[PDB]
Amino acid sequence: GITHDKMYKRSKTGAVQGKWHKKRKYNLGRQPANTKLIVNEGQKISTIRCRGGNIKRRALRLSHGSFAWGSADISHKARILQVVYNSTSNELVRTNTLVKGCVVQIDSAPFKSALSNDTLDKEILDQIRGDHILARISSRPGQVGTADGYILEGPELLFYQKKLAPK
Amino acid sequence: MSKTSGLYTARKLRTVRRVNRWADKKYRKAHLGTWLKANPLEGACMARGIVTQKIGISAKQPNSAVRKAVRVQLTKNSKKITAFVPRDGSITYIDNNDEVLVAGFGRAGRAVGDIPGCRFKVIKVAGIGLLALFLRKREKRAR
Amino acid sequence: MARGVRKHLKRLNAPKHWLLDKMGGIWAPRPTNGPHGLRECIPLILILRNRLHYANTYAETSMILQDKNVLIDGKPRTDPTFPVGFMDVFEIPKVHKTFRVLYDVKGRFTLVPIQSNEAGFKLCRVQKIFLGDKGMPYLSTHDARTIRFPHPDIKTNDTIKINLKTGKIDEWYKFDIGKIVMVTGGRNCGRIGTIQAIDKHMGSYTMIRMKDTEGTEFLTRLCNVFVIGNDSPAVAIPTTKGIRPDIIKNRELRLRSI
Amino acid sequence: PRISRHRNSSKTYSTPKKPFTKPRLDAELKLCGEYGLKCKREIYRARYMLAKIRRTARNLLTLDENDIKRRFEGAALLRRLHMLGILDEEKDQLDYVLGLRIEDIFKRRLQSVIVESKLAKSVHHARNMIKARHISVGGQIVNIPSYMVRISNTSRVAIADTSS
Amino acid sequence: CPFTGNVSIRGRILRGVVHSAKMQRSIIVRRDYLHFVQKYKRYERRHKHVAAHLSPCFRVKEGDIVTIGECRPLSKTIRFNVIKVEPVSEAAKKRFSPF
RNA sequence: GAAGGGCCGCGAGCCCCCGCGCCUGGAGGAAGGAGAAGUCGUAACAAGGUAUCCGUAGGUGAACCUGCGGAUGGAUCCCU
RNA sequence: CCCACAGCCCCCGCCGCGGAGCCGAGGGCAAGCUGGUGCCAGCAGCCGCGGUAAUUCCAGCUCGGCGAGCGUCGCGCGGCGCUGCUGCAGUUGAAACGCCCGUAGUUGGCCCCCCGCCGCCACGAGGAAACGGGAGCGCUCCAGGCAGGCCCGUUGGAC
RNA sequence: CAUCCGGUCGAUCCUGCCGGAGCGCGACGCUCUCCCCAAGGACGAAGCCAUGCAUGCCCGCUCACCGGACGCGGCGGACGGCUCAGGACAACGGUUGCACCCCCCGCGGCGGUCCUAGCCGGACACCGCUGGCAACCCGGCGCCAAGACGUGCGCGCAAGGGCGGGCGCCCGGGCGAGCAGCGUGACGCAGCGACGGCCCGCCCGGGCUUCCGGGGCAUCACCCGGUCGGCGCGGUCGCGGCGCGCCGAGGGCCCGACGCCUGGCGGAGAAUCAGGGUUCGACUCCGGAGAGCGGGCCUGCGAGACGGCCCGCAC
Ligand SMILES: [Mg+2]
Ligand SMILES: [Mg+2]
Ligand SMILES: [Mg+2]
Ligand SMILES: [Mg+2]
Ligand SMILES: [Mg+2]
Ligand SMILES: [Mg+2]
Ligand SMILES: [Mg+2]
Ligand SMILES: [Mg+2]
Ligand SMILES: [Mg+2]
Ligand SMILES: [Mg+2]
Ligand SMILES: [Mg+2]
Ligand SMILES: [Mg+2]
Ligand SMILES: [Mg+2]
Ligand SMILES: [Mg+2]
Repeated sequence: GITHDKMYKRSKTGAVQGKWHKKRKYNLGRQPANTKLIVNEGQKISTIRCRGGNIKRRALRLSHGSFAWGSADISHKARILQVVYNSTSNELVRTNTLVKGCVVQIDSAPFKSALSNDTLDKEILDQIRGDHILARISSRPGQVGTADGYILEGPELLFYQKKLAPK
Repeated sequence: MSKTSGLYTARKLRTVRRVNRWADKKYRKAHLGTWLKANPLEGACMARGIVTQKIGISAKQPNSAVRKAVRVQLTKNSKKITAFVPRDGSITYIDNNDEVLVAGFGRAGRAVGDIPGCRFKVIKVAGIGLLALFLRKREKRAR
Repeated sequence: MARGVRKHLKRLNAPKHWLLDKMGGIWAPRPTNGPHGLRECIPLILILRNRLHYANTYAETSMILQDKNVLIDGKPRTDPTFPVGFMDVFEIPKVHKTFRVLYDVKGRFTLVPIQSNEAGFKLCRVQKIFLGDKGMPYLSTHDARTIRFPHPDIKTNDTIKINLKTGKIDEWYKFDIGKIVMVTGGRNCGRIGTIQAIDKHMGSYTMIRMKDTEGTEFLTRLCNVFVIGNDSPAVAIPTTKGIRPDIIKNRELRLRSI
Repeated sequence: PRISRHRNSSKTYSTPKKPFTKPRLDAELKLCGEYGLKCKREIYRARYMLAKIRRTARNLLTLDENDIKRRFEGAALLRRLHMLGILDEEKDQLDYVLGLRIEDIFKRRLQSVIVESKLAKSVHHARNMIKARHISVGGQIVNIPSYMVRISNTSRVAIADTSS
Repeated sequence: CPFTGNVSIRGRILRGVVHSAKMQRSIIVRRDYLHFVQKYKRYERRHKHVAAHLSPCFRVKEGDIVTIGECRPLSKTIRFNVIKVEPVSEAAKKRFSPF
């Protein structure tokens, strides 16, 4: 089936190497999970029997995740609203597909329920008084079956704000 | 001198010999491949064929004789050759449309003696050696 | 490529220092995984059948072992292919024979008979220190044994004395210049000498220079240098004291024995 | 595979490069008559062994006297030659070996030793007697004519006790 | 980069000369060595091309001498990283330089 | 949670076209070699009866002939 | 006796099958006498024989070589300094480009007393045996095998 | 263990080839007393296959017949054996590495589990009754066991994720190397447990990877366009153009690229014999690849397995 063996490629000179054996099971790959944001329907996670009896779980649908505000040391479980930016391609954004590095909007309730009363960074607080907070994804859905991340801070926040503001 | 002799000149010497060793007739005949594709026996000690015509061939100018030979067709090639049965009075033992085994002469693929354009020898007919039939060790009453 | 692990062993592919006859058969015993590896071990049956000669076949050895007639480090072993290695204790109570497995100068395994006073322990080489679960310090050895909570004063390549009955450390010998050692690998297996120099190369092997009692000097890598005490051996050693004779003297000895 | 595949084997003799040589034929026939040899394979065997010894001696002689390998190999070779009686005892230098010759090999055959002991009338008689198993070496019956006797067994060769 | 990045140097250290420097952060290194032929009792000069990653901390032009350290596979043809550069002077004649 | 269906992925087999390599028929045309004691002339070897040969160009039943320039492996080591 | 059962080898008793072929005899290349045939039949790796003595064909006698093996066919090494690194040839035998410039390539005078680097030499570590070499041992010898002796280097299988 | 001989002429010396003389591998032919060792459908048919055999064992579970049957369950069947089609910077040989990895048995340790425990629940197999079909194959009803399946008694514990070192450099758990482990803020309740094994280390094995070596033809001189590199995600045991999107333009070549051919498995080694070398290497040991051609997959630590299953094609 799908394989990642290098025998089917060309050489550094651009030559055809040739083939000397049939396909092997060590060098196989699998179809992508394509984890979807929920926005019969519910959280669905599958399990994969990998080499050595090891277990791998890929998420197909999920709606929640753990997010951390590093500067203030605040962490809660929050609901993810939608994906708003992705560097690889805009098609993933349109489909609300979750991958590592996606930029998402989370609900503000778990944070505002305790914030807006202590001196901290102005920008995060302005986000808090609203409905959503900009954030990022740091885990790998499709390998561990989870979608965690962290709240954006300084220069990267400015970068992404300037990116998505005109839209 | 005429030949290169520097300490870092192995490549040139190898290439020179590689190119120049193709000028020997023997080396070409052995390592070129044309002879193998042209030899009806394809590098075999001897072959098996069917005799189809019994003929006599004159000798060369300084000699005077008619040598006895037969025309053969090889089973595994379907091509034609001329093979010569030397021993005295051994033509009468060979009959038309008979199974024969044909080998070579002393020289690899050149003509031998005053026989013109003949390079093969008959050794077995109908499964019995001709040398044995000539000495009366056995008889061909099966044919 | 074989689809899995290997279970057989051709006789011609067996280690040389086992001394197996070419015409004995197509096959040789395949040792099972255990305290020692394939190339630093010798199967039990070879000792019990081709040396001591208490058995003449595989079957007799099987009966003897399954009747519990040999103890290895205080534990009965019923496997004819169990691997025996260096500085192991071989006791047969039925005949009151006790042996310690060591190396001869020629580079082969030998059985040195011992006493009762020194058969309650063994020497082990520590070559790996690591943190296990919960950050608990650990320590491993050449015979595939691990000990938790070792003394901080014990470092790598040191030598450790452990009671056979209880795997508890008593005293330890450091790897240092001036300590008697015994070579356990390579061209110099079975030689005994004292460390004279230590030279390290960043990212490569560390070479140890040793001098024999007679003044001969030899080199070997640190991976097969075993400490056996502080200037004097801690255990009984073969009749010869780790001296390899030259071919001439060996020939003289052979002629004398002829 | 069968264990019989690992059994070794080799030839033991060499044929001359030029066969039809009159002096060689004369000398070979002369030697065959003198020692009553069966065929000419025995002479070829003797020449083979002599060549082996000579080559070993050459290789050792090329080296220095104080070479450990030279001492070891020369000592072994001299001991073998002395034990076999081919070389005289009083010679203990590697140079003397190169002067050896096949006749010295022949003189140590069983036929020869029993003939010089006056135990047989002739080499042919010796061979006939050996075949019939009327002879013994050290109390053991030997029926191989080409059997070579060591010096220590020279006085131990006698007639078989059980022979008629 | 081996200094500010997340790779480790392990294995063999080698030396060579710069042959090309056209890619964004990669170069081609030329290595020269000798091969002996027993029949003719003489040598041949051989060379090989080895690609390496060049970090922005180094400035390199053709003919420079570099020291490369072995790393994990970084791409299809790259397993080495530059760790030292020694400049070479202007218009210096190309010379056979085993290292 | 079965049968069944849809979209993608791995990918057989057949059809169409292109290219490469190895063999092979063919009226007629043309080369070479061997065989014999065929017909027409004598080009070369002697100054071989016009000294021989090289390159180039044209012509003629055939060997060959002629023109321009060159060599002696020539038939000359020798003349204000 | 041996053998899983049986052969075989070996040992003990009574009777006792003693059998040599394949090539060649002009030279290379060791080895010659009558009868036929008559450039026919045939031999002959090459030179050659045979057109009335055929020292060469076909037969008999005799003789030689190897020998339980001998001869024929094909291939590889050698022969071959006829592929030439050691170690060919290049006026006339086969073979110096019509001449010059010139990049890759190959090759480059003499000089510094010691430092660094490359090659080089020596030693060493590390890494399977079998094969090959080789120490010791009377499978009756031998091709072999790693045995074996009693009062054995710790018997040995070194390197 | 450094050898030559016959043949161009009316005679002679040379060049130069033809032929002879030796060893080995096979086939053909004649012949053959005794003993010992010993190869044996490989040689452009990896062509086709009647017939028989080549993988079983057993601790647990007996109201079976008189405990032996049978069946469930466990281990093994991925080793061994055959062949050399394919594959020419590959395989393979020597030398590195994983601070980019996985691993059954075995040996030694370790063993704390968030929110009826004098012992839990329901089934199937064999078997009884009733039956289909030429064969191969199975159907329905019915009481019963487990070291089988499910649930699960218990001192907080799997994967993953955020934060936690410096001020030119160097001078313990561990390294040559900031690598391991731990704390703490949030997520999630994975595995073990109705006769206690999840986990760690070693070992054998595997996967990839550095450097050097690795056939011929120039009547093949220019070749490559995921081809070369960078950024990001995905997938994988895992690194990686391995795959996808975007960006740039590169990489190889007379020190012979690319293409074509091979009656091409490689090495340890074999034949030959002054020294230097030439030719071969199906076959005993190691390694690779395949099981009519081409593909796909389940079980399992481990197979893209074929004396395992699914499809197309040829039989
Ligand atoms: Mg004229
Ligand atoms: Mg004229
Ligand atoms: Mg003239
Ligand atoms: Mg010549
Ligand atoms: Mg001329
Ligand atoms: Mg000429
Ligand atoms: Mg609980
Ligand atoms: Mg249970
Ligand atoms: Mg092939
Ligand atoms: Mg194999
Ligand atoms: Mg397979
Ligand atoms: Mg398959
Ligand atoms: Mg089958
Ligand atoms: Mg199988």
